Order: sequence, then structure tokens, then C-alpha cells
Amino acid sequence: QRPSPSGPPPRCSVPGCPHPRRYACSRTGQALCSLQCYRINLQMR
Amino acid sequence: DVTRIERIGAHSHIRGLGLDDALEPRQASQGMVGQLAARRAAGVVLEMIREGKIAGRAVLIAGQPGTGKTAIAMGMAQALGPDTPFTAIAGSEIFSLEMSKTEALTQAFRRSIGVRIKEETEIIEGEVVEIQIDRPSKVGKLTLKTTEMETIYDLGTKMIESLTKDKVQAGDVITIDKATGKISKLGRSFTRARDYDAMGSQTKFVQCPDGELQKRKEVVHTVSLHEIDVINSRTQGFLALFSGDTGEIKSEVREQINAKVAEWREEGKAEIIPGVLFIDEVHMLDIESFSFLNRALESDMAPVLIMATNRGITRIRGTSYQSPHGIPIDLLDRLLIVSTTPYSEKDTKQILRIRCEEEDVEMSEDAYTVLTRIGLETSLRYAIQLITAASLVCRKRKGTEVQVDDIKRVYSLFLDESRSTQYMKEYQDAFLFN
Amino acid sequence: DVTRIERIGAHSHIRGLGLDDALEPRQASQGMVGQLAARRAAGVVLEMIREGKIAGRAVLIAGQPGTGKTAIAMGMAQALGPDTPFTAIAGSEIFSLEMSKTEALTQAFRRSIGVRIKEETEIIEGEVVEIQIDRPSKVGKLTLKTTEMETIYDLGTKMIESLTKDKVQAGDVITIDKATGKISKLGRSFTRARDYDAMGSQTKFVQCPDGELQKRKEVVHTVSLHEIDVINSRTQGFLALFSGDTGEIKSEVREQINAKVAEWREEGKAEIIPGVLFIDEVHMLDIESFSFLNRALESDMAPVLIMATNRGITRIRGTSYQSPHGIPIDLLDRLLIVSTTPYSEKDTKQILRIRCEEEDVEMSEDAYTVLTRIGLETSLRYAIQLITAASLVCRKRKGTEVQVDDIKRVYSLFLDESRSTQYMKEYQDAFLFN
Amino acid sequence: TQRIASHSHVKGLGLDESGLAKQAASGLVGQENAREACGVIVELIKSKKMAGRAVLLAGPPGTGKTALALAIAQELGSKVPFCPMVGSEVYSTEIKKTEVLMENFRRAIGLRIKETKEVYEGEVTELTPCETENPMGGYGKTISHVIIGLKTAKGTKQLKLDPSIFESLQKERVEAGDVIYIEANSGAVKRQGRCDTYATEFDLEAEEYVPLPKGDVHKKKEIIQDVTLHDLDVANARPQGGQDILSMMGQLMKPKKTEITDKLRGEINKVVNKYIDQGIAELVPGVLFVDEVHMLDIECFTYLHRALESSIAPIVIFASNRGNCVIRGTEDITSPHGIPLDLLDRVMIIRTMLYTPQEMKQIIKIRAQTEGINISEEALNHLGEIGTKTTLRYSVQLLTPANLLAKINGKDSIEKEHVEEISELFYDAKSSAKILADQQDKY
Amino acid sequence: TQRIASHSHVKGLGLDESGLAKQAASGLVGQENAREACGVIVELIKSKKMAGRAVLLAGPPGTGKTALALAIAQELGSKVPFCPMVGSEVYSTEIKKTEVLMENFRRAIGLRIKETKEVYEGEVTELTPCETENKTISHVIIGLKTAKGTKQLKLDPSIFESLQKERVEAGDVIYIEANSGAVKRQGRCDTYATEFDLEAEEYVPLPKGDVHKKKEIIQDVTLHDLDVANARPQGGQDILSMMGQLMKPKKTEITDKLRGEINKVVNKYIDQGIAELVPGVLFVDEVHMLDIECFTYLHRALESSIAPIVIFASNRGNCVIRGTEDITSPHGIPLDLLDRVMIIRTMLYTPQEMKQIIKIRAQTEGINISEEALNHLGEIGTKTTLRYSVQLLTPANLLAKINGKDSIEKEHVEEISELFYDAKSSAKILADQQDKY
Ligand SMILES: Nc1ncnc2c1ncn2[C@@H]1O[C@H](COP(=O)(O)OP(=O)(O)O)[C@@H](O)[C@H]1O
Ligand SMILES: Nc1ncnc2c1ncn2[C@@H]1O[C@H](COP(=O)(O)OP(=O)(O)O)[C@@H](O)[C@H]1O
Ligand SMILES: Nc1ncnc2c1ncn2[C@@H]1O[C@H](COP(=O)(O)OP(=O)(O)O)[C@@H](O)[C@H]1O
Ligand SMILES: Nc1ncnc2c1ncn2[C@@H]1O[C@H](COP(=O)(O)OP(=O)(O)O)[C@@H](O)[C@H]1O
Ligand SMILES: [Zn+2]
Repeated sequence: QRPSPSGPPPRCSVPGCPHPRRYACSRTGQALCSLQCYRINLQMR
Repeated sequence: DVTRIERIGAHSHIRGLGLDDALEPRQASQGMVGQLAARRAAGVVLEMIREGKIAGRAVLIAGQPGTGKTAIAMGMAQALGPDTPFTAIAGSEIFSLEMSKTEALTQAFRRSIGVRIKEETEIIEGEVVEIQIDRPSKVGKLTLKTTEMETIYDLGTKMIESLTKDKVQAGDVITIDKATGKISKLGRSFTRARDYDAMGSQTKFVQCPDGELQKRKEVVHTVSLHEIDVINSRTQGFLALFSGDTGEIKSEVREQINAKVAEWREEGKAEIIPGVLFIDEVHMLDIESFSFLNRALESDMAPVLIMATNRGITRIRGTSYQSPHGIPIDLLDRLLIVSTTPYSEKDTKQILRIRCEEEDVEMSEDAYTVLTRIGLETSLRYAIQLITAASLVCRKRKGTEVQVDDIKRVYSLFLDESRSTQYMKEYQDAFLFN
Repeated sequence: DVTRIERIGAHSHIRGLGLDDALEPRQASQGMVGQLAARRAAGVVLEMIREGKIAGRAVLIAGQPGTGKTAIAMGMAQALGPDTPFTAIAGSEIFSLEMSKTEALTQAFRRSIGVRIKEETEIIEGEVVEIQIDRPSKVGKLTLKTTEMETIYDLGTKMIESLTKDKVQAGDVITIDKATGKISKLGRSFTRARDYDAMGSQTKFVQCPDGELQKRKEVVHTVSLHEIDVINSRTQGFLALFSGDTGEIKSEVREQINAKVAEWREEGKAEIIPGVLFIDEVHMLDIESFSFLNRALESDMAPVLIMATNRGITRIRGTSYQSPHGIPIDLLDRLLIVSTTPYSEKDTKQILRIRCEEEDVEMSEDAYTVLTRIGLETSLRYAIQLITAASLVCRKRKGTEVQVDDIKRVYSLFLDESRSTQYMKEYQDAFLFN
Repeated sequence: TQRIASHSHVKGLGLDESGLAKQAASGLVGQENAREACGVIVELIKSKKMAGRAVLLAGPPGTGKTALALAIAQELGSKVPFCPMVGSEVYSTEIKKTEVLMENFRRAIGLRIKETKEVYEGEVTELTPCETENPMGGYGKTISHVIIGLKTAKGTKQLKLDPSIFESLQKERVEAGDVIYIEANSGAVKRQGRCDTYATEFDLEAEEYVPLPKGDVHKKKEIIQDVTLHDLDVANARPQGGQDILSMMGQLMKPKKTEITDKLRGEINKVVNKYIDQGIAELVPGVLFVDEVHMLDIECFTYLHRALESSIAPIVIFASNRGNCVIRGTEDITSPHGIPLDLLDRVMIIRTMLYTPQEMKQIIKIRAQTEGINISEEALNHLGEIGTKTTLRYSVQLLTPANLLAKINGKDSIEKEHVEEISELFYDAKSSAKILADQQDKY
Repeated sequence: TQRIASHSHVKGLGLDESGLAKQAASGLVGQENAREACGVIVELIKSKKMAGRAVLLAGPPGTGKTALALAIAQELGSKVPFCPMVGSEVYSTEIKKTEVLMENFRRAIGLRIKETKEVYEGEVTELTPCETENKTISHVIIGLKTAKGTKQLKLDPSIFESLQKERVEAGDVIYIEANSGAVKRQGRCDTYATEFDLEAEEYVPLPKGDVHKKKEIIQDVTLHDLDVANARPQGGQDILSMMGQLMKPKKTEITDKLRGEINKVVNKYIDQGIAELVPGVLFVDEVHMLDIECFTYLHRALESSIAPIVIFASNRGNCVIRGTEDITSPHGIPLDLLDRVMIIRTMLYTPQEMKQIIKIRAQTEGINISEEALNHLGEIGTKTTLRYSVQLLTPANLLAKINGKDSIEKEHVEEISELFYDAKSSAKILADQQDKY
């Protein structure tokens, strides 16, 4: 039988952005959609 | 010093066709002088091509040999602009042993009709830093690097099965599409592939991709109508597309193509761009082709036709008849004829001055009188060869500028067709099959 | 209201030659009228074909255009009977770019001869009770029910593979062949299929059979020598029969097939029956096919053939000399000529009267005078078309009886070839290639 | 929008109720005799009483016989098929001319078959191996049926299937949430793909995600598919199934038109006769059109006799713009209209005549209103003088450059100076032909 | 029974022991000089010591040239291969016109070959493959059970591939040969038919005799069949031979190297004495239809040392050569080939000799004709042609069967001759109505 689906979708690191995650980042250890928000995440980390 | 695949040519010295808001041809525009009515009508039919409101129209150009039919044709083609479907084929190119002439002309009319479509896609293309998997459902991740950023992807079981099935290793530049799921291996990195002492039979070096790793964007793809025919006729349409092996295509598949494209036009997704089909030396052609051009013009869709005839009256091959332009009278009224005028001795000096800039070899004002005398008394192309062949003799003389003695020398080296006929009459008895 | 694949046609209304037991021609019978000489000769060739004791004979028919030369061949074709093979080919049909003309002639001669083979097989037909299969070779049982007797049989490996390949489940009426091994499902039972699984598949239903389960049936078939030669030449070429891709079959295989068929006739398991080959407008056939036909007709398996010639005293294609009927003297003297007498005025009225019963169109007595006069001045075919379109306009006027004004209307709508030539002479200067 | 076609302004014959041809109808003026004759021809096509009928259309070039022949299909509608074929397509390298004409005869006629379909589709909520209790000493465990759940936006439904299909469900990959295609009549089970709902859990996955079908779980709908006898002849000519190695390799080979034997034609006629007797399939006749008939070979001319004498031959129309000419294939043989007397006697000839200058002006006005171009009175008179001097076709071609140049000059309507400049720049066929005579020595 | 053939009544040349031609023998009358001329030709073909000989037959149409060719074919016997050919047959789209003429020689010359074959056949009790490390099958172990005894043998992986190709299972009777390597399957034994009440496989009884049997098989094959077998790999145990077996058998040209290799291996077979070569006879009818290029190749073809004897048939006189467009040559044969060929003169039949042909053919058709109808048929035959009176035999018999008469009568012959039209009368009628044609 199919398991219960996860209700919340994954979201972007910088939370003015959040969208379904395009990729995960190992250095910052957080998921990001685009390099734009990736600059903010890398700067914050 | 670097030489491209393109080199100087007869029609290659002109780029673009100059016009005005009133469609008044300039005296000298983009290396073209003369033919006021021809250039003006060429601008009218050119704006007609840009409009593309109607289809199934044929334009025949008429005039003496050497009036620049191909010159004004190529000028109109270049003035039309790029990304416009253009097919110019000789009258003898349609003859093929594998394909029938009806299929040759048919594909000639089909290939010149383009379709512009819009499609949005998302692609992930980058250089793989690392690959790691764990099998207990196997879970694994891969590390990718780009100039802007580096990031990791966690992939599923079957997504691992694709890379392991392709024997993908770390250090390779690849492209991954999430929607389709296919993996495209571009190559390996320079520094990573440098470690190997030798490389395999199939390998390539690609630079590290720059920009966003995962790009979601809309792209407008321009497709041609001839491509879809082979793809819908055979399972593999690209193999016979590049191979040219396909032949004798059924008309029902073509009708289904026109119906589906009409459905796309009704959906408004893609818009069709008209195109140009140019045929030179049409005076010699099959009467079956002349009969097919009737329905070719009466078809619902068809590219604009531009045809050139270099002979006033010539017997059509296969039958005995005398008709103008070597074409039947039934098809003679379907053509829009544009007459031309021979070039004046005054304009010869001007077009020769334009041809001097192509070779960048300066000529004195006294040489244009002799070279123009040869371009007048004899064919112009002979003199166009006399200047180029004379520049070499000038460089043999180590002079900075050509002289009349150069045109006299090359004129003594090369003879006109009439002169070669005169000597061929004296020695003709010695020649075979006189 | 239902329309078959067949529709009314010129020669389609003929049901036979209209001959008596004495073979003497009857004036009006079986849709044919007049021409007692050619009707009697057609009776001679029909009785000769029904005799079938002589082979390798050629019969030629000649006469004026419009004398019914094709109507006689269709008369004997319909009067010959369904069980006797008949083949009608045209001179332009044997011309093909895939295979040679002589090979097409061999396909015609070997195609005309029919072969009748009878087969007796014992099959099992009944309603399935239950189906059981055990897979470890798989061994299972099949229980069947009929109104007369209920049976239980055991299934083997190949039988279980065949039934499982045919998707056979309990509750279906099937037919199994013991010797052949084929299984064909006719349908399902109403009561046994009344209670079904929730899948709810609705396809077909067949009542339960009665009588003995295993019965012996006789199914007769006919195979062409060309069909056998293609099948055995292509090495399991059953698809090449309908595909038509086969060509240029080796002669040794044909000889071995002829010898093996002769051995079959000696065994009595298979019987050989003669057949007819009809050729229309043979005068256009190349002289090479004539030279091959004269020597190829001498074979024992060569069936009797019938040719028709429209014209006479005309040069053969490929030769510059004229010959009678466009045929060389070797073949023309090799076959018998049957001349057709042109029809008279009295017969035309009856020919036009046949269309009244055939097309179910009531014709007035006053219409046969003007219509018969049109039949005298013009072609009887144009008279028949005048009858059809005259009936169309008669329906347009909603009348039961034909009126002369409607025939004048059709005569005003359509013009004779001579009239179209008369106007074509006035407008001929404007016409192309006059 | 749709590109304007030269004949696109002809919407049909425009017949009246009594059968007479109105003067101006459906953009057609004049030719009352031809429009009425074709008006009877379409009654023959709708009547379907006769077969193998061959009509001929003769006349000077530019009389509109092609517009009338194409108007026949527009008047008949989309129910009956229409197959225009030029005589140039008869000559072909791979396929012989007789096979071309035969395949055209099969292209004209067509069929329509109504069929009902029952399909189960949706997301799979659960899959259970329902176990009835029947313990036996011979075999321990028993499974009565397998339950397959299906979920759709409109509703959810569970199905009880025999366990035999679970062998295929276990034979091919089936996961929870896989959208699958299952037909009740065929009984086969196919896997469409993974549902779009689960695509959010993984950033990368090899399986493509198809959306869940919107609709009822059980979909039973009746559709009527139209298939021509030519399509039936091709499908019967080559196997569509690629399970065989010879079918796979032959599918890899380049397709070429193959000569079809008469046996397959007869089998198609027999099965078609059976389905007509059953009444499930509807048969409609086609209308074959032929242009440039004077281009055919004498072998084709003689072949058309045996082709037309058959009862399966659809109605054929011919178009000939040539007068008395030499028959192709024979040097010394001359026949009126370019057709031999044998076939010319069988075909029904229809005469066409050239238009008067007034009809030229009216046709020019119709084409102007069709292309959306305005013409002034005096310029229409001068244009009518030009057309009367040379031809109607040239005067029709003169409309576009005067419209474009008029828009460039800023005048929304065509003027006599515009058609005068256009007539000055462009040259008519006869004028160019006369100019070629003086310079012919230089050519 | 056998269908009646036009030449069926001709049993040969009808010559005595001295070589002279009898008046009526072997269903042939007249042509004493032609038959006597062929009496030496049959002694040449039977002598076999000469090759590259061509004999042309010159005569009017209907004089029995083809009857003389088929008469020689029946005189030489069934062992001597006789290949008929028509001038229109050499034209083919698949192969060149020369390749046909070159292949007609190999098809003309026959070859008799004796082949000693060792046969292993019987019921298969057990079959197992061996397993060897590279999971590959190195050897095969198959036992054979027969009524005489049981013997276990070992087979190769190729033979095993042919067995799995034939779907061979335990308990079936198969046929295995060594030198050829092919594998056949006879069927399942009849003993196992009782376990299943219904089975698709047919059952054959268990064969008798020893498993291994060496036997001699004498087969007659043609050098053209050998040339096609060596030309294309249609037969064989290879999977590519199976794919080519599925492919269409189009004709292809044979290389002179392959032909010379065939001459080498057949020459070795003759040196071994196991194979016996016999010469053939190539017949060409309607030679005037052959192209001047075909004659040009016939120059070297007839001059070849291995070329079998060729007979030609020419029914026409002076005519334009095919393809020359200008030069006309006697008998449609150019002077170059016509100088090499040997010409035989044929004469028209006399009015007295025609009636005997009409009577012999009337008896061959099984018809009883009275002397009056025989004299009338002979008279009209001499008036027009012999072929006409030959064709008038059957329909008059049909009218006799209709009217119930046991024999043909002058009213039957008169009615048949009234219905049918002669070529001369028809050609005369075409003149008056020629304007309507
Ligand atoms: N108006 C022009 N201006 C410049 N060059 C021209 C002109 N007309 C013709 N030419 C040149 O003349 C050369 C030969 O032209 P050609 O192809 O013979 O003309 P046509 O096809 O009319 O005979 C071309 O290479 C072209 O560059
Ligand atoms: N014996 C006949 N009985 C009835 N109709 C005939 C007969 N002979 C000819 N016809 C009619 O004459 C028409 C034209 O015949 P046609 O095919 O031109 O004859 P032919 O083939 O001898 O030229 C046909 O439509 C046919 O219906
Ligand atoms: N009666 C008419 N009314 C309007 N347009 C016509 C008429 N007759 C012909 N045309 C136009 O003339 C064009 C060419 O006709 P064409 O096919 O040459 O006629 P034909 O086949 O009789 O020579 C067509 O595109 C059609 O639109
Ligand atoms: N001498 C003969 N005796 C008996 N029958 C003969 C004789 N010559 C010819 N015939 C018969 O005449 C028929 C026609 O001969 P044909 O083959 O046309 O001669 P040719 O080949 O010279 O044209 C043959 O079937 C043959 O049986
Ligand atoms: Zn973001």
C-alpha cells in the first residue's frame, strides 16, 4: 500500500525565496533553488 | 592569416541589398550598380516575402546573359535577413536515381517552409566532483562544481542505476534533465583527465561550465518541415535525414503533416515563417515538372518561387516545340516576369571600381579605360578575371600599383571564346570530331 | 440501402453468354444480345474449357470498337462458374520495374491454372467446463461439456502453451484440432458467462454445441502454381504473396514444382483444373513478349488463353514495320481469329431496353426512337451514359416515365467527342501545342 | 491565420434548388453549363448508383475548371473523400504507374467503423492478494482473487481480478502510485508511468512522472474511426507488429512502395463485403481528380480502360488544358485534346470557354475583396483593359504589388498611377516573348 | 491424365540404324535432309569429345524447327540435360544480360555425384550439455536408444545449437549427419502418445536398424546450382545463414574466380573418379531477338573450350540487327556469329505431306475423322496454312459431340471454318474497314 505523502514541501534556504528545493549544498548543508540565494546562504554561513 | 571555409567568390563581394523608405534603388549600394526597375521590383516582392500573407506565387526574371540575375537574387536573399528558410537548387539537382523527380520537387517545396516554436525546459549541466552510493533501496549523492557554485544532488535507486549502467565516474562533465530523466555525458575535465597516462578510443575535453548549474528557461526552437516527414515516415528519421536515403514518400503522411501543423496553427502555439525557393537555368526542365508546378502553385501552402531563365527561346527536352523561355505557355502566365537591361560602359567603370576594393589592389584611372574596353567588347567576367590575374603579374614586377602593360600581358596570355573559336577554325581539321 | 463493394458497371450486368445445351447462340439471354457468330464461338471455347482435355491453345477476338469484344469475355467469365479459375490481365500490368516482363508472363500462365486440394480433419468442438494447469513441465486437464456428452481430456506441454498463448479460460466454447494442433475460440456461453469476475469484459457469446464432441470435417481449398512457387521459393515467404516483393524466381525451382505437382496428380491427392487468361488490347504489347509467348505456349502446363485486338494493320512497338493487328505473323497465324460483326439498328433498341430492367428505370416508348437514333449516330456507350444521366435528370423532375426533354437536357449538358473536336478547332489556336 | 490560396475563394458550386446555376454564387461567375453539368456530377456522387464513371474537362487555360473540380469537394463536404492527383505523380522510379493508379483508386474509397472502448485508469492506492480460506491436503494455500485499487479525481474504485493477471503484475515493474493502462476487452496491462504526486520527494529520478488521469475510473466511450481502403491495403501489405526479427530488421530498412498483388485486393473486398453485410462499418465512395491528363503515357491511357471497366473504380475527373497534340510515347500519333480516341470515347467531355472582359472585371473584384484590397473605378477599368489585352491571370497578379506599394505610399486604395507604375515595371508573358525575338541572336 | 501438348506427339527424329531418314517415323514426316543432318549431331553430343559447337536451324515459321530441337531432346534421353531458352528471357532487371548467357552454360552442363554419408538416427533418451569455464558449453552428451541397442555419443556446441534451434527435447526421434553438420527432427515416438488424449505433435513409429549407417547417395546436380550454392551462403548452420535464409533470394552475378575454383574442385572430383560429368545441350529459340551485345559475348562464349553444344533457331530472313539501327543482317544474326554457327536448311511441307500431319495430329487428339473431312482439311490447309487445319480439329470434334455424331463431317468442318477466320481473309477485311479502325 502507498505510504502517507509528506504534507510540507521542501523550501529554499533564504526564507523570502522559498520554493521546492532544486539542489542541496554540502558546504552550507542547506538546499537552494538558485545561485542568487546561494550567494546569500554562503555569505551567511 | 587564418583562412576560413569561406573564400572570395563571384557573388561573395556583395553583402546586403541597399534600399530606402521609398524603395528607390541607389546608384551604388552594397556593391550593386544598375537595374533600377529590377531592384525596385525586387524590393516589392521582398516586402511581399516579409509579409507572407499569400502563398503559391512564382516570379520569373528575364534578360540577356550577364545582366546579374543571380546578383539581384542573392541581393534579395541577403536583404531578406537571416533565419529565413531559403532553398536555391539547380535544375539538374532534382534528377536522382534513387528518388523520383516528383519527390525531389515536392521535398524542395516542403523544406522551404519553416515553423518557429517556443518550449520551456530545465537542464542541469556541470562537472562532477564526486559520486557516492550506499546499498543496504540504495541511496547516493553526487557532488557537482561550476564556476559560480558547487552543490550536491541526492538521487534515487533507479537514478543510480542509470549512472552505474553508463559507468559514470567522478570528474566528468555531464548534463542531467529532471523532467525527462536522461543523462548526457559531455566529456571529462582537463585536470582530471590529465592524470591518465593514455586516453581511450572515445574521449573529449570540455571546459568547466560557467553560470547557473540548474537553468530553467524558455527557448524558441526553429524547425523545418522537411525534417518531420522522415521522422514520421520511419522509426529513425535523423539517420535517413543526414544520410539522404529516404525516397518515394507517401502523400498521405504529408497530408497528415499538413493537418497536424494546421492544428498547431489553430492552437496558436507555433507560427509558420514563409520561405524562398530559387531555381536557376529553368530553361532546361522536364515537361512533367512543368505540369507539376501547376498544382505546386495551386496548393494551399507553398514557398515563394524565384526562377531565372537565361535563354529566350529553346526547345524543351523530351518534345519538339518552340516556346518562350523554354517553358510552356500554360505555365508561362503563372510567372511574374521582371526584365533587365545590360550594363552601360559608364557603369562598368563603377562596378570595376567596386571590384577593386575586393582585392584591395589599387588601379590607375587610365587602366579602367582598357579594362572597361575589354569588359565592353567582351564578357565582363573575363575582365573581372583580368584584374585579379593582372595583380599577380604586378607583384611579379614588384610594383606598388598595376599598369596597362599588366592588362595587355594577361590579355596576351588568355584569349576570348571567340578568339579560341577563330584558332579552332584554323586547326579544326586537326581536332577530332570537327 | 446497403451498398456492397460492387456497383453497377458497363460489363457487370452480364450474367453469362446466354447459350443453350446445343451451344447454338440465343438472341437474348443472360444479359447478352446479338452477335450470334461470336456468341457461338464463345460457346465453343467455353465447352472446350469445360472439357479441359487439351492444353496450350490461343483464341483471338477482333472487330470494330463498340462491338462488345469485352462483353463477350465477361460473358464467358461469368458463365464459366465460381469453381473454375479465371484471370483477367492487361498488357500494361505485366510491365513492371521490379520484375521482367517475361517473368510476369510466367506468373500469368502459372497463375491461370488452378489446383484443387481436399482436406479431411477431425476437430473437437464444445463448451469448456474447467481448465487446470500444474507448473513445477506443466501438466493440466481440460473438462468440456456438450448437450450430447460431457468429456474430460488431458493437456500436454505444447497444448498448454497453445491455450495459454490463446488466453483460454473456463467458460469459453473453443475448437481444438488434434492433428494440426490449432485452437480457435468461437465465443462464450450465456449461462456459464452470466456470472463473471468483477472485471466485466463484454465481447461475444456463443450457444453450447450439440452432438458428438469430436467430428470429422472436409475443407476444400485451391492453390495457384505461382503461389506455391513463391512460398517454396522464398523459404517461408507467406508474407511475400500479399507483399509482392518477390521477383525473378529461379527456373529450377519452377521445374521442381511442376514435377512435384505432376507427382501429386499421379497420387490423386490433388487435382489440376484449367483456367482462362484474358488479355485486352494486346496490340501494344512488345514483340519480345510475343516471341516468348509463342514458344512458352508449347508447354504442357500452359493454359488456353484469349486475347483481344481493337485495331488492325499497325506497326508493333519496337519495330518500324507494320503487321496486321499489331501482332507478328508467327503468333497471328499461331492463333485463331474470331471477327465480331458490328451491331445493327434492331439490336440497339434491345440493348437500350436491357438497361430498363437492370437499372430499374421506366422508359417511355417514344424515348426509344430518339435514343435509338442517338445510338445510330453516336456510340452505344454514349447512349448508355445518356440513359444514366437522363434518369438522373428524370429524378430531378420527379417523373416516373422518361421524357424527351430530359434527354435533350443531358444532350445539351454533355457533348460528343466529335463536337468537342469541332470547338477544339475553333479555339485550337489558343490551345497549347496545337 | 490561414495563408490565402489562389483557389481559396471558391467555396463550392452554389447551386439553386431547381438545379439551375446562379450567375454569381460561392465566388463563381459565368460557366453556367459547366456548373450545371458538375451539378449533375455531384448528384451522381451522392447517388452512388454507378461506378467507374470518367468525366473530362476541356477548355482554354484559365477558364476555372480546376476551381470547379475543387468546388465539387467543397459542395460535397468532408464526408466523402477527395483525392486530387496530377499526372506528373504517375511517373515514379520505385513504384510502377499501374500500381500508382491502383493505389489512387484505393485512396479514393474509404470506410468508417464505430467501436466502443472500456478503459480503467488512475493512481493505485492499494494492491491486495485476497485469500479465500479453502485448505486442502493436496495443495496448502489458495488465492481466490487479487484486488486492485484505483484512485481518480472524480472517484475511487476497487476491482476484483483473477490471480492470473498478478503473474504479469509481478512480471513487470509495478509500484505504489503507478498510473497504468488496463483495458477490459483486451485484458492486457500496460504501465504508463509514475504519478506526478510523488515527484517532490526526490530531486533527481530516472522515472518520468505522468499526471493522474482526470475522469471516471471506468471509461466506456464509442468513437468512429475512418480508415481508407488504401490504408487497409498498406496495413495488410506490411506487418505492423515488430515482435519478429524480420519485422524489426525490415522496420529498420528504408520503406519503399511495393507492388500489391490482386489477391490482397480481393481479400479486402471480401472482408469489406462481410462487414457491410453486418452493417457495423459504413462505406462511402471517393472522388478522384486528375490534372494535366495529357501528360500520361499511352500505357497508362490503355490501362485506364481495364481500370475503368471494373466495378470497384471510383468516379474519376480529368482536366486537360491542351488541344490536339501528339500522344506521349508515340511520335507520329496525334489525337484531339491529347488523349487517345479509345479513352476519349469513354470519358464524358465538358467544354469550357474564356471569360468576357466584364466577367474579368468581376473576377478581379472578387479576388480584390478576397485579398482585402480596395480598387478605384478608373484603375479597375484600366486593369480590365490590361487583362483583356493579355490575360485574366496577369491582371489578377497585378493586384498585390499595387496594394503593397499603395500602402507604402500611404494611400489605402489602389490608383491608376499605382497600377501604371506596376504595369510599367513588370512585363507580361506575351510582351516579354516579343522582346526575346529582337535579342534572340544575343541569347 | 496428362494434358495434350503440341510437341507431345513427337517421340524423336525417327532415324534408322544407317542414319537415313524414314518417310514417317517417331511422329515426324518430311525434312529428310534435316533429320539426317541431325543424325550426325546426336552422334557428336553422344561422342562428347568436341565442345564449342553451334548449329543454327534456318526455316520458315511452322516448319518444325522447334519440333526438331525437342526431337533431339527426346533422342538424347533423360540423362542428357537439355536447357531451352528464349531470346526475351536474357533481359532481367536484377542481373546483366551477359550473366544470363554465362549461367546458361553451367545450367546446361550436368554433373552426377556419388556421396557417402554416415547417418546417426534414433530415439534420444538423454541430452545434457557439459559446463566449462570461460559459463560456456564445451561439449555435449547425448544418448541414443534404438530397438537394436543404446549408444551414448558426444556432440559439438554447433550441433547443440542446431538441436536447440529445432527445439529438440528428451523423448524425440532426430536425424543427425556428420559431414554436412545439419540436424533434422523426425518427431516424437509413438510410444508416448497414450499419456495425453490430446496433443499437437504428431507421432511417428520408432525406426529400425543400426544407429550408425554408411550409405551411398547418387545425386544429379547442375553446375549452375553448384555455382549459386557457392555464390550465396543460403544453406548452412550459421545464424547469418539463417538470416540470409530469411532474406529475399535476388539474383547476383558470379565472379570468374569462383567459376575457376569450381572448375578446380570439379576437376579434382573427376581425378578422384567419384563424380561423373556429362555434357549438356543449350537451345536458343527466337535468336533474332537477342542483342548485338549478346552476340558479341557469344563470340567468346562459343569459342570457349568448356562451352556445351548450342543449337539456335531462326524463323526469319534478312532483318535489321537489334541495336544497330542501320546494318541489316541475314537471319537477324550478324556475319561474325553467322560465320561461326553451322546452318541447316529447312524446306516447306508439300501438299501431300501436310495431310499426313493432319491425320497424325487428329489421331493424337483422340478424334475420329472421315477420309472426306481429311481431304477437305488437307485442301484448305494447302490453301492457307497447316496451323489452321491443326487448330480446326478440336472444335469440329466438339460439334460432333454436340450433334451426337461419332465422327467429324463436312458440315462440321464447314461450320468451324465458317466461324473462324484465316489470317489472309481477316487481313483483307481490315483494308475496307481500316478507316474505322
Ligand atoms: N548590378 C551588379 N552589381 C555588381 N555586380 C554585378 C551586378 N550584376 C552582376 N554582377 C556580377 O556579375 C557576375 C556574373 O553574373 P551572372 O551570374 O553572369 O549574371 P546572370 O546570371 O544574369 O547571367 C556576378 O558574379 C556578379 O557579382
Ligand atoms: N452483346 C451485348 N449485349 C449487351 N450489351 C452490349 C453487347 N455488346 C456491347 N454492349 C454494350 O456496348 C457498350 C460498349 O461496348 P465496348 O466495350 O465499346 O465494346 P468493344 O469492347 O467491342 O469495343 C458496353 O457498355 C456494353 O454494355
Ligand atoms: N469563374 C471564376 N470566378 C472566379 N475566379 C476564377 C474563375 N475561373 C477561374 N478563376 C481563378 O483563376 C485561377 C486559375 O484558374 P485555372 O486553374 O487556370 O483554370 P483552368 O484550370 O480552367 O485553366 C484560379 O485560382 C481561380 O481562382
Ligand atoms: N515433320 C513433321 N512431322 C510432324 N509434325 C510436325 C512436323 N513439322 C512440324 N510439325 C508440327 O507442327 C507444329 C508447328 O511447328 P512449329 O513449331 O511452328 O515449327 P517452327 O518451329 O519451324 O516454326 C509443331 O507442333 C509440330 O508438332
Ligand atoms: Zn532560492
